[PDB]
Amino acid sequence: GSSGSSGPKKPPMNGYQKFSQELLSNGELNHLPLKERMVEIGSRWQRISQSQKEHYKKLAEEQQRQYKVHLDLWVKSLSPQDRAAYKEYISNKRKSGPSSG
Repeated sequence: GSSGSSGPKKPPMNGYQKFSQELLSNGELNHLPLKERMVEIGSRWQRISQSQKEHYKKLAEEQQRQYKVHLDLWVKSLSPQDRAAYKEYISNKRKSGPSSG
């Protein structure tokens, strides 16, 4: 059991991971061990049609899109002490872009 973990959730990449996560969150193959689950999944994924994969693939794009802002939304919540830290890593990483006018 469990309740809540973090704002954004590690989204998929291609799309196959999307459908899987579903079978992992659904519990359709909760009768077998993870091992089987996975393999079992890969199979089920090999059953669906292009559409499905395509759909899940499209979603992945949206999921990864939302997770982007979500990260910020989670920041907007980050206290003045936490955010002060999180940012510490932000500035460090990437390279803010200046402006002229």
